[PDB]
Amino acid sequence: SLSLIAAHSHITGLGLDENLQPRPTSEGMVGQLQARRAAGVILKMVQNGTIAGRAVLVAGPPSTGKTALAMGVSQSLGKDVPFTAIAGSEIFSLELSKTEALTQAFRKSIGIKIKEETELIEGEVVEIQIDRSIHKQGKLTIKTTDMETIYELGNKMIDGLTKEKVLAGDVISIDKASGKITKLGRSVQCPEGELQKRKTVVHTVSLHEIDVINSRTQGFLALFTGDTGEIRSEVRDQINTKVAEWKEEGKAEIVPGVLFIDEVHMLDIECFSFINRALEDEFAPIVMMATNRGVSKTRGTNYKSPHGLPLDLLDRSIIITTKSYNEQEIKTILSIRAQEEEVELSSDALDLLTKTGVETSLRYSSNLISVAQQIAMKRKNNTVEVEDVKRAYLLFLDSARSVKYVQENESQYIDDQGNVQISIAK
Amino acid sequence: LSLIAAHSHITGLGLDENLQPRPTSEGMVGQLQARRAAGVILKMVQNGTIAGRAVLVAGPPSTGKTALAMGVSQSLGKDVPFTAIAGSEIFSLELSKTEALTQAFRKSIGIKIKEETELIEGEVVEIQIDRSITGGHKQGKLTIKTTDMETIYELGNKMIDGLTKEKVLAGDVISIDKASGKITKLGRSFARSRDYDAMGADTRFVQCPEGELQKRKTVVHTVSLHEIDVINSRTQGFLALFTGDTGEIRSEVRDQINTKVAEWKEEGKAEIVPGVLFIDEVHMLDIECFSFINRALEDEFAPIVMMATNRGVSKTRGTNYKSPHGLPLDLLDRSIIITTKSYNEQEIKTILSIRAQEEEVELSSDALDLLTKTGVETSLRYSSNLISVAQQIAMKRKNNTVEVEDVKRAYLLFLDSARSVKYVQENESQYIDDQGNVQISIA
Amino acid sequence: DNELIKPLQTRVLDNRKIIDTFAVLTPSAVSLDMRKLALGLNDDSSVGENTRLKVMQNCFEVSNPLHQLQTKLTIAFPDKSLLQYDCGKLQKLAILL
Amino acid sequence: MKALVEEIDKKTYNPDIYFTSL
Amino acid sequence: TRTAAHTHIKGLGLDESGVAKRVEGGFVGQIEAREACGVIVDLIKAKKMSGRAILLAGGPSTGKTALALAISQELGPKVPFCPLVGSELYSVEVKKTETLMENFRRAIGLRIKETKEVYEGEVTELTPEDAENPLGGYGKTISHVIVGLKSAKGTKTLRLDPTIYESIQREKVSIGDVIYIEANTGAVKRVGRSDAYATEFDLETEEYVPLPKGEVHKKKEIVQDVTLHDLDVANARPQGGQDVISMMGQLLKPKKTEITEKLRQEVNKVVAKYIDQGVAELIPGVLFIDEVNMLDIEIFTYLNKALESNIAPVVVLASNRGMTTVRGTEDVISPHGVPPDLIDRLLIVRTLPYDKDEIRTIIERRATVERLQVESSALDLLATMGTETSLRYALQLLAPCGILAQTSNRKEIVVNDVNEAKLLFLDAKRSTKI
Amino acid sequence: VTRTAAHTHIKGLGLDESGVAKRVEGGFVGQIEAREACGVIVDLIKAKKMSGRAILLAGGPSTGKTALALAISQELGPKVPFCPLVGSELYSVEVKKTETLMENFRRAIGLRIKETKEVYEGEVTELTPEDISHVIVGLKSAKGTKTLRLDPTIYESIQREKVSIGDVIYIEANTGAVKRVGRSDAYATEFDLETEEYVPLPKGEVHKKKEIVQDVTLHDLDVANARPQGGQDVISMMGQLLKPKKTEITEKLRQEVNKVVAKYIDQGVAELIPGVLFIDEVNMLDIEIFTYLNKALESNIAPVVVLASNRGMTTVRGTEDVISPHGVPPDLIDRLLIVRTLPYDKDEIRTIIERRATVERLQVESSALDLLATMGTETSLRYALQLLAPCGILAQTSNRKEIVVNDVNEAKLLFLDAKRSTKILE
Amino acid sequence: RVGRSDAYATEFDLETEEYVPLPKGEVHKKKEIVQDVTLHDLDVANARPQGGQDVISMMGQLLKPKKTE
Ligand SMILES: Nc1ncnc2c1ncn2[C@@H]1O[C@H](COP(=O)(O)OP(=O)(O)OP(O)(O)=S)[C@@H](O)[C@H]1O
Ligand SMILES: Nc1ncnc2c1ncn2[C@@H]1O[C@H](COP(=O)(O)OP(=O)(O)OP(O)(O)=S)[C@@H](O)[C@H]1O
Ligand SMILES: Nc1ncnc2c1ncn2[C@@H]1O[C@H](COP(=O)(O)OP(=O)(O)O)[C@@H](O)[C@H]1O
Ligand SMILES: Nc1ncnc2c1ncn2[C@@H]1O[C@H](COP(=O)(O)OP(=O)(O)O)[C@@H](O)[C@H]1O
Ligand SMILES: [Mg+2]
Ligand SMILES: [Mg+2]
Ligand SMILES: [Mg+2]
Ligand SMILES: [Mg+2]
Repeated sequence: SLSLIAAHSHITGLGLDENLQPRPTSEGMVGQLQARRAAGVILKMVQNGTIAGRAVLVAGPPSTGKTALAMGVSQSLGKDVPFTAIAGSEIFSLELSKTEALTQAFRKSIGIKIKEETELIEGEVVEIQIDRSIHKQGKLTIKTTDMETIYELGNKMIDGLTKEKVLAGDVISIDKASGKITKLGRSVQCPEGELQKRKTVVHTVSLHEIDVINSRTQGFLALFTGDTGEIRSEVRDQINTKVAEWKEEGKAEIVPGVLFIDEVHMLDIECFSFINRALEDEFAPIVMMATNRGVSKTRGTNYKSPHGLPLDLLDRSIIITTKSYNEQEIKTILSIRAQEEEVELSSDALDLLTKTGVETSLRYSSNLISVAQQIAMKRKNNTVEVEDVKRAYLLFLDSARSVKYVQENESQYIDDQGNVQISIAK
Repeated sequence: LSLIAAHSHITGLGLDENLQPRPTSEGMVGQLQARRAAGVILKMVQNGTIAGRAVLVAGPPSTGKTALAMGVSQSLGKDVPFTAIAGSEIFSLELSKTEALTQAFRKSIGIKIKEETELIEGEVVEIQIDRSITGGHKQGKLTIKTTDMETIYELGNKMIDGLTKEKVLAGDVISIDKASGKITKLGRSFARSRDYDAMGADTRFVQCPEGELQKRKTVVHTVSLHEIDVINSRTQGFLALFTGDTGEIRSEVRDQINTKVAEWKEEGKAEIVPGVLFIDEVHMLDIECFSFINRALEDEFAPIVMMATNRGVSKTRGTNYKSPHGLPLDLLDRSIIITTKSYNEQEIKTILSIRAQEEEVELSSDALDLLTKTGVETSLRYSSNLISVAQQIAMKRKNNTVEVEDVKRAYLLFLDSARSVKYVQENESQYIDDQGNVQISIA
Repeated sequence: DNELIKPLQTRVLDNRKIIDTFAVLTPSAVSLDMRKLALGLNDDSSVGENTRLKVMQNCFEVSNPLHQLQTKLTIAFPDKSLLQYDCGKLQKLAILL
Repeated sequence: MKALVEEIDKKTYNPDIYFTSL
Repeated sequence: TRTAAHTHIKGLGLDESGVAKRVEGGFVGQIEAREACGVIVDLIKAKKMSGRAILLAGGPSTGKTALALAISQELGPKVPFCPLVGSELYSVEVKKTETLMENFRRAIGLRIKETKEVYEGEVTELTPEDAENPLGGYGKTISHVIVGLKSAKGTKTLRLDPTIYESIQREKVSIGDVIYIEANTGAVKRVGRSDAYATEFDLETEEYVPLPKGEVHKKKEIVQDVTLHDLDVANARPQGGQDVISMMGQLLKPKKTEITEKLRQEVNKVVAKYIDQGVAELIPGVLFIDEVNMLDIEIFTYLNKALESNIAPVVVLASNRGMTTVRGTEDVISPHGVPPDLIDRLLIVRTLPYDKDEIRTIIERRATVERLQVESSALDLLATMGTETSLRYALQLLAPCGILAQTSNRKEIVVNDVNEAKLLFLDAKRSTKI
Repeated sequence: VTRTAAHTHIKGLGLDESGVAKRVEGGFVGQIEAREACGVIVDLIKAKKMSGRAILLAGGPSTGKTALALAISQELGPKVPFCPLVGSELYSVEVKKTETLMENFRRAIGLRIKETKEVYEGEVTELTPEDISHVIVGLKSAKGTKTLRLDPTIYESIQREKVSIGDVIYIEANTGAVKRVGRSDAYATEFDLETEEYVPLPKGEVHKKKEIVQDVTLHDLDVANARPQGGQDVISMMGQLLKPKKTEITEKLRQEVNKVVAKYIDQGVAELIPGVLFIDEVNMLDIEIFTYLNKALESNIAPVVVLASNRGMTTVRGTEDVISPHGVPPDLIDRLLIVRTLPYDKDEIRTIIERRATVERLQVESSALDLLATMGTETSLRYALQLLAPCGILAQTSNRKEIVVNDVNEAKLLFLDAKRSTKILE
Repeated sequence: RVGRSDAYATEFDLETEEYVPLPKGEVHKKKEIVQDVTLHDLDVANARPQGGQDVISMMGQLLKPKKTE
């Protein structure tokens, strides 16, 4: 998975010990002790899997670590467990109702593991002999590290091998039941033992994936095209009852996951009303909601609310609150960011960055590191010194300074009333 | 296919060789400053170098702004695209506002690709097609003649099929395109030997062609940039050229078409003829449309946009603040505004006379004076509409000229805005008010 | 009415020259297996074998007027005029001949 | 994935026999 | 037998080189409006102008829709009249502008007059005459094919050109078949066997048609009426068949689409060509948009642009409003509902309210239309209510009075029935009080 | 000969090696600080390290923001993908605004790949169906002959191209495209008149193999893997005329495409070229677009999005009580670095007018140019810029090449400014 | 076609056949089948029937099942 550097690449975990007590700086996370402790409690609840339909609200001031906390929870939760992260603005679609979009998001975060035991023969082919009707007579020889035997083919196997046009001397894989043939290069690699092996393959799917697969004749393309449409509720009921029966039979297990809505303050009252009931039912994942606004008017309503959310939903949620950082934590977060971005800052440069971040914003100081690095490279210098950061500060403006400039020159910008003085004279 | 319309009386801007507007020429009267500015914009379009300029035509109603646009279009003539749209046309259901504006902008740029084709023309002497029954082999030869030469061609299968489909005979003068393969029956050289059916349906003889049998001719294919975009957007885009439902063409298609057309121009294969886009009542457009117009005028493949507005200061749609012309200051900063003024009595009189000439209505002098006084009093368009009704009233009287009494009757029968407003105010109880109340009974 | 009314098919057929001249662009990326995977005509689809073969045969026998557009938008060949454009000797040889 | 174009020799190629060896 | 609200409006009732008669054509009163509609009808019949707008302005129950219907009846069924309510423009499949343009081009009409010569009759003889070969070669050549057709009081033999053999083979005609051969085209078409051979076989799938009447050679003039909208839709629609485009058209339901200007211009060009050839004539027609107050400002602006089109019909608008705000605008109070820009481009005709005598005459003529008989006292009371509450109230109350009279075994409407209906059915005012 | 647009004179940022900007280079006059900042941004983009970085070009109208964006595009070069946009372009009707934004995000990320093309071409000497059946075709060339076996799809393509014996074809093995290039020259004189256009017999061997490097975007791969896109078979025609409209591509398809691209890069057959997404007039965006832009920037594979606005203390569209520095909510502002753009004095206006006149092939007298500069100072710079073409037209009509003061006065009397038109309205 | 009998499982050592056991009970078994279906199920079945093996039928099957009035 090759990709560039993001703003959350350094957070490789939640940084807890055995007793769920977070360390001062571990797994890329700094500070936020109580928030990380509560996030570890949530993570343990997710791993247990015995608790369903819990909503946790991650509230606090901006640039405090809500998305960082969610990313740490996701990484510590690891793979092999669903984690759906959708912004609140992704629900509003022209093809799916908001309730249907929320339902699909809810189903995406509940995983189902199905084990399929397949009999497949793997080895290095040697000879193939196919003859005309005397329907068809055929013999193939497969060599491995310790066996070399011939196989008497039948009609359909001969047809399949002719369709694949398998050559000789190339590693081949044939499935006894399905009949699929997977080609491989000449034996770096080599056959490793018995001709016919018994290895199980596990398929990880979500409830939404099963719903879409059964939705149409070839619905599994919609998982990529996105033209699923509002699935009939009877189909979902069928999926649910069959998943219950499979779990009872023991031929499939359920892996509950986490659904993360980053900007819940954009969902309307209908979405919250739907969420209230969707949480109650079984197969409901754990919903993490991140909000920042203190008291705002819920979208679709004309009244204020304690977080931009209706009181019914807040009654159903437990709130994890994040607190603003101080100078030392800003310093160590910037050091981690600089190490991630492969930038060697000096001590005085780091101190200047820390004071700038405390005065203005942590994100502003975080973004200045790469610009400072590029400025230094223009001077053919390796380490970023104070003057490079000062030039970066002079060239690029923050929110407060930009606001001050706009306020002091309000005539030359377009205002809310649509007035501007383009003419430099008069 | 046309009828006598409102602006059917103007055939151009009526300018001299030095762009000085004549007092009355090509149908236009007065508006000397406006006509001079329109001529300057005309020369700018004809030069083909200046790209993406915006020009605004402002003034009171009935001051001739749409007439000015029609004059510019007529001076442009054919071969120079002119896209006349209204502000209401952008708001569609299958396309976005930005997409509709993009398609309207691209409709005004034409691409001409010239090709040289070989054409065979002559009068047939003998046609002979030999085909075996229950067999696929066909063999045929024809003798096509001209006044100075005659020759025989032995034909391939496709030519035989085409001539059989076209129903070519001996007394036929036909043309053959060696590349396309189409056969066009130009006419007949003599009669069909007096068979029973089709006795005398070939009397309209045509002269035998003269000269070299196989002559080269040039063919010009003119297609707008939007048509190329629609063709290359999808495989079914060709149907979308007529049906509509073009969809929102991906930006990569437009960028690639731009690059390919620039390469064609640098290669001399294609000639680009930019045109004019004209928006009626641009005040109906949203602020998003104005922002897109602001940006899209900076493109190198953009036409010259001209807009008409009469709102004065008014609220821009999509915003809650009034703007100088119903348009944001960003769009006003990058547009040159040409203004129109109210008309004198003499200008109104001569416009009425021009309209009467176009409508083939013969007005007496006193009738024309009364119409001019009415138009000054009420409206130019009111008298223009009254002319034809007066002609019909005169015809009812069995008279070939419109007199004062016919105009008086037309005035009595048909009302102006002011008289209707007065009659409404006097009898307000007989009409439904904004509060939804009306008296139906008379007692 | 056969001349006043012309369906889309005869318009596709009659505008052959314009289609040849102006259809230039080709897709940036294609995947051949998606052509049959979209219709459920792959060899290992859930549709029955007999239905798949019948649909394939009907597709083989059906006639489409958009074939020229498909072949123009699938592969692009440089125009013959490019040969003249790239050699002034050929340019003057053309008028000489 | 699959080779849509295959090279065959008229004398050698025949559907009745398929053979390949080291 | 059915009775709508305007069955009695047969026309404007004007006289040649004159004025409106007081009562004629189902109209009572409204002399000025009828004369104005007459001059407008003359203008439409002139067929030389485009984009002419008239506005029927007046109160409720003033005859506006009756005037529009009178214009339609006076012009005749040959002139394309397109009734419409302003509410109909707001579609869900396309924009309002497209719907307005479609109505505009539906109002314009085209008439195609074609004369065709045809020979029809039962095939009796089929013999090719041998002739000398210009190219020799000892082959057997034919110079003509002889077809003998017999008809009712007529029979002839034709020496057609040798080309007919292809059409004869394609149409698999035979002796006893009755065929249809075009004189100038050379094609043939069989419509069935002759009825004289229906007895030769007890069962046969083919349809035996009666022998055609008249002489074998018949000249017929076929007139067909089309509208520009019909041509545009036909050109924008696939032919329909076994080709793949028609198959996907069957799969996807045909929604309305923005027919491009290129297709419309092509239709105009072909129409102009055939008009110049002398086979087609253009009829402008009338587009009647009732309740123009319902239209939004965007539709009004597009009307402003479309009235200037070189080919456009005569648009008649009707509004019962006074000073009301134009829909889609917040502070545009205009006369009627029409914004001032469009009012400057139209001509207004007033529709006056009625007097007691006019209401009484309208009521009695409507009662005559509904095949009802009323006493004089009952008619006077009905007119009193009509002047007291509404004309349409009494006009509608006529029928329940008739039903009550019929239930009482009476063939005439009496004051008792009128009062019984008055008590049973309340008007708007008495119900508002209740 | 050549056409002129708003930014035809802008050839680059005009920055030297050290990074300092000359007063007049690359068609730019003044704006030194913004040019230096944009040069630093260009260096950052060329580094190809960070993802999701965003900057804001903040200034009044007619100040040089779009010119700076086009200069950045010129400096980066045609290799990199630079996607221009307007805030009004994201309000689609087929798919939601979020999908359009994501598609434009992935359109600005470039990929350069190497592909080997297998090509066959020659004169057909045999067309024998194997019996929907394979076709055995024999291709002859000037250097040799070859006999091939083609799949049924290629047979359908050949069948619908009306290819017979003696025709010359062109089969591309990778894509299965068949083009009938014409009839062989050996049969040119068979008939004196037929529609066939003849071509010479191909030179070289029938089987040709070439290696071409082609530039694609991630959006191209997503579209390829989402919907069928080409082909000469009726199956492809039905597949693409079915589901024609745009679809809401899912995150799963993007993740799988990213995995494919990572595999391609790891094998060395592909290289990545991150680019720039330019969104002009960002104030037209609604609050939902900004909210999703917050999440989209945190993606590990994102371009360097540049935003431009000319508004100050304007309320954000969609919201009713959020006053923001440039119409951009504070949540996004913290993610951005603001480059302030400053107005122009009289001398720089004069130089800009001079250079614009030089570009459009006009001759302006010094006194007339001074009058044009002073009227641009009085009314507007763009107003002075658009007056040049009418002045040149007026001068040409008087048989005079150089522009004089009288022509400028006449052009002023003909065409008016916003202030003069508003005064006339008053 | 349920599949191949387990009796012929070892006829070929490599063959793609879903071998299934011999059915239990008699060859001719009569069973009474009871199902609970809503009326909406019948309405959906009538509105969007799954029958037909034509090209049009299959193409309609591939289309998304949009709700209709
Ligand atoms: N002058 C008239 N002579 C005879 N019947 C008339 C006359 N005017 C109206 N009517 C009839 O009165 C009834 C109502 O008049 P209409 O013209 O249909 O309605 P209206 O006057 O257009 O008012 P609106 O706009 O529809 S609410 C209809 O049955 C008409 O036929
Ligand atoms: N410093 C400069 N040097 C040279 N030309 C310039 C300069 N600044 C602006 N221009 C040109 O003058 C015009 C000003 O347009 P822009 O540069 O787009 O200004 P702007 O900031 O984009 O205004 P908005 O926000 O688009 S209304 C363009 O034609 C530019 O090419
Ligand atoms: N506790 C933390 N440890 C490490 N980095 C952090 C922490 N909190 C915030 N950050 C960094 O700050 C940046 C912005 O934080 P973000 O997730 O946007 O918080 P919010 O969503 O509340 O604004 C991120 O790039 C992240 O790397
Ligand atoms: N300068 C003019 N010369 C000739 N005719 C004119 C002139 N100005 C207006 N007219 C006529 O008067 C009418 C005014 O129409 P229009 O130009 O649409 O008014 P507006 O300028 O309000 O749009 C047109 O029918 C036009 O023929
Ligand atoms: Mg966040
Ligand atoms: Mg106008
Ligand atoms: Mg009415
Ligand atoms: Mg800009």
